[PDB]
Amino acid sequence: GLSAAADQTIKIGAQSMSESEIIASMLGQLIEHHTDLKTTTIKNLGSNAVQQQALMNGEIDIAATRYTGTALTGTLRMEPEKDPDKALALTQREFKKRYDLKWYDSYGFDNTYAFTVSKELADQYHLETVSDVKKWAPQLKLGVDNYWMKLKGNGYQDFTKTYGMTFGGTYPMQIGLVYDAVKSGKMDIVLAYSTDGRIKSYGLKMLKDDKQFFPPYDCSPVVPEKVLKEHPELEGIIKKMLGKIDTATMQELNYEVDGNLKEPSVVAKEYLEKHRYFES
Repeated sequence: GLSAAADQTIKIGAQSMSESEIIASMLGQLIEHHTDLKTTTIKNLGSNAVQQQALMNGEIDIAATRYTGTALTGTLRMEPEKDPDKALALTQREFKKRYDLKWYDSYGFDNTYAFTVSKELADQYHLETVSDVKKWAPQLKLGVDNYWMKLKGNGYQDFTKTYGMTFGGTYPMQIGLVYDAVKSGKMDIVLAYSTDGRIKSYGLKMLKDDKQFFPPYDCSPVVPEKVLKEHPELEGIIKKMLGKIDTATMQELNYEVDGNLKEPSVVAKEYLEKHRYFES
């Protein structure tokens, strides 16, 4: 019954990324700071598509981190809108229309796929943009996550159509591994994620996507409207995180996990303490 609503646990899902574990912990700890609700973390969801199915089948009550261009090309099966604002606004309307899901405004950061080389290779061959690598592509080994080569929309297939290049070799691996793979010289180029802490720490060079092949990847929490109606306090709490975490911040938090080997929960707790749980 409704009067027992506050006794239900709020299950917050995390994709298999350090970023998504940090944000899901941060949002869980903010909810518990403000309310009597219990929360749990539902970790290792493999991909955007898994998070979507978990929202629709009750596995998770909140997706902590979803990304506009991933949702636009992959869930919605729409062509990639290139403007951040327009892509957010389309994703929010289509998520509400199709699924009764509320896609919030962004936390403040975008986490894009980004073709990434060592500083040494970039310096040697004057590489600044992805188009710069077209003449070298047959001599390059690309390290990539275990999903993007297979994607029908805006994945490797469409990339080779847009840029007109095919890499000598492609090597799918857990995303976390690509940073040391390119830094150690095992891969020549990697499809990194821009918010990873190791891009700055390892001094890697992200190549400009000169053709704007990629859509924006602004990061937001997503919640079923039914969950918000039943727990009317959740909207005001989620709002406290929106627009508060910029790219530089998110990179520092990811570095604390992947570089400083802290637990995502501890990294999230230290950050909430530092910033007084977003109200001073």
